[PDB]
Amino acid sequence: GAMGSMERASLIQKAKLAEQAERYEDMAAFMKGAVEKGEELSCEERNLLSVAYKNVVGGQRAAWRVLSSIEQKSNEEGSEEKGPEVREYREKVETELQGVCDTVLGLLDSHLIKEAGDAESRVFYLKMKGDYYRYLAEVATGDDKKRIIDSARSAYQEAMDISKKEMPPTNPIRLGLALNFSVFHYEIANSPEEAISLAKTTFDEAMADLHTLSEDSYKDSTLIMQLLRDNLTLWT
Amino acid sequence: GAMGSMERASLIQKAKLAEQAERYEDMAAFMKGAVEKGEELSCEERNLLSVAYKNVVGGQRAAWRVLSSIEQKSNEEGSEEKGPEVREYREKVETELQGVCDTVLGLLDSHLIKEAGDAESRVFYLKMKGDYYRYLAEVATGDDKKRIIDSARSAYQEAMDISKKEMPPTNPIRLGLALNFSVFHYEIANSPEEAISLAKTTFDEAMADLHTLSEDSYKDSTLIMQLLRDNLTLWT
Amino acid sequence: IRSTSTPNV
Amino acid sequence: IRSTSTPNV
Ligand SMILES: *CC(=O)N1CC2(C1)CN(S(=O)(=O)c1ccc(Br)cc1)CCO2
Ligand SMILES: *CC(=O)N1CC2(C1)CN(S(=O)(=O)c1ccc(Br)cc1)CCO2
Ligand SMILES: [Cl-]
Ligand SMILES: [Cl-]
Ligand SMILES: [Mg+2]
Ligand SMILES: [Mg+2]
Ligand SMILES: [Mg+2]
Ligand SMILES: [Mg+2]
Ligand SMILES: [Mg+2]
Ligand SMILES: [Mg+2]
Repeated sequence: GAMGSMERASLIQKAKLAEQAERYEDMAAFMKGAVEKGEELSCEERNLLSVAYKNVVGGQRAAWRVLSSIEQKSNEEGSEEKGPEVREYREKVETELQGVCDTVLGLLDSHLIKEAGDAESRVFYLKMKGDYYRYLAEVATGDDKKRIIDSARSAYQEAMDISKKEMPPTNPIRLGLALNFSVFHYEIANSPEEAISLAKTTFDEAMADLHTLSEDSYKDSTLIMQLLRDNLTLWT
Repeated sequence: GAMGSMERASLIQKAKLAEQAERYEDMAAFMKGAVEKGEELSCEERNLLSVAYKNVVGGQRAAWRVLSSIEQKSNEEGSEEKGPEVREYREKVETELQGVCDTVLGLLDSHLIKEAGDAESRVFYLKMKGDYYRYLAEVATGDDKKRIIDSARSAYQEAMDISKKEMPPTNPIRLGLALNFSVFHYEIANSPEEAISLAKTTFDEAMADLHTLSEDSYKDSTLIMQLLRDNLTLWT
Repeated sequence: IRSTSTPNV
Repeated sequence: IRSTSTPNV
């Protein structure tokens, strides 16, 4: 589309500028343009893609939750009827969120995952696939809610199997995947016990491997481990 | 345009929802839709219009400043040449900002100002006109910089003359106009002495009129007076 | 660094 | 209220 005439290196340069300017919609469009050049992405470029889309969808999710709460309050007894506007606007925001998730899923399917052969790239993209199905699940209510949940689970499970065979237990991508799969289990799949088990086993195996790390790698791994502990504190 | 088929009351309802959801681009499009129905706006509806567009342009101004600083650093001696990307992206953001200012100016010209006959409405819309010319001036560098600055000054001056004849010195719209005209003088018109004089006289005349106010009106007026004092502290 | 203008209220 | 997922880093 609109980024077809810009050089790949100029799209990456401008994504970095858009990050500094907190222009995340622009950042996402620059990175979608870069992916569509057809070349694989390096680690730093996967980070730019992830940051851009997480910020865009994160705004949409926050907005959707505010509107869903208002809508739920409207549909209780004692609530004066206000017309179709709250539902319509929640639907508008929901549709836009679904569109961003479908855009990301489409980049991963065409053709990021199929060309990803190293563990860091393949685990990252499969985690991303699980995350964006998870965001679709958060808003799903129809006959496809179960299939959307199963799509997220399958992606996370494929990523988990590769991560456990190919990466050390302190690898940040491995840790971040396990964190988000544990969130899936607790918040989407009605499986709090599976969530707690995964977060505990992940934390314990990482703790045991910290001695192998440099000071800088240690700081990276312990950051995510603190998130696992914060969730265990919340869940128990 | 796209809001032509929605009821005015539903556009206002949805602007309030978009405010709660921090969806300011949507809020602005709902309020532009409401203005285009052709009816005058009430005080609360002028507030929704002002909040929506101030948030949108405020994001653009912040982004433009980050990019302009990077561009200026690029054009200094010792700086490695990086190509046209920083200038191009600053230009993209600048053009979008100019477009939002032209949209607001167009609503005021077609036909909010001409139908505004009460002091609160006319002073508010003329202040808004001065503000959006001021934002255009912030990014102007060409042969029209002087005419843009003069456009802002003329709008603020017309608003000032009405405010001094028709409103008490503690009226929040009168105070906010004088605050922003003093910012014009200091930051745009290279007139720091005029800025300091205006802010001092405005603060002193409001202080002398506070005794006439209710507790709630007092809280409103003293909030803006603190901003005048913060600027005087900064400027002196 | 920059002067304060009217806020959103 | 909601569980923490991976942040932007
Ligand atoms: C090197 C590589 O491929 N990447 C992608 C990443 C660096 C990591 N991912 S993530 O979602 O795996 C993640 C891990 C750890 C944290 Br604290 C946050 C996110 C995000 C993009 O950058
Ligand atoms: C009643 C009325 O017309 N309005 C418009 C306003 C309430 C006030 N304006 S403002 O820009 O004059 C302003 C004054 C004071 C402060 Br603290 C902030 C802004 C903004 C929209 O609401
Ligand atoms: Cl809508
Ligand atoms: Cl650009
Ligand atoms: Mg090329
Ligand atoms: Mg009732
Ligand atoms: Mg729907
Ligand atoms: Mg009607
Ligand atoms: Mg050099
Ligand atoms: Mg230009």
